Amino acid sequence: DDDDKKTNWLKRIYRVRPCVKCKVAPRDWKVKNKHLRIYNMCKTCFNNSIDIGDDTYHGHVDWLMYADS
Ligand SMILES: Nc1ncnc2c1ncn2[C@@H]1O[C@H](COP(=O)(O)OP(=O)(O)OP(=O)(O)O)[C@@H](O)[C@H]1O
Ligand SMILES: [Zn+2]
Repeated sequence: DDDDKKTNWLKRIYRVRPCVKCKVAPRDWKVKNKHLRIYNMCKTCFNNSIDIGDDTYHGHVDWLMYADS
């Protein structure tokens, strides 16, 4: 089932690339219509980035959660 290919890829993508800042914790994310938004940092590092005043690692990558556009 092609939807399963997409799901399995998104599981892998989420697992293998942790937070860009601490490089250990998984990333924060949200689901937004038919898309998965994976933010660049875990919540801990994101909250801290606000406290320290660094926007460098702010950002996200959106992913279609299904196989067919
Ligand atoms: N965990 C995270 N890692 C990296 N960037 C993040 C994370 N959470 C939020 N951001 C991004 O940091 C920026 C500042 O976030 P904030 O929530 O203060 O503003 P916002 O405009 O309400 O965010 P958004 O545009 O997502 O609604 C936004 O571009 C937001 O997408
Ligand atoms: Zn982190």
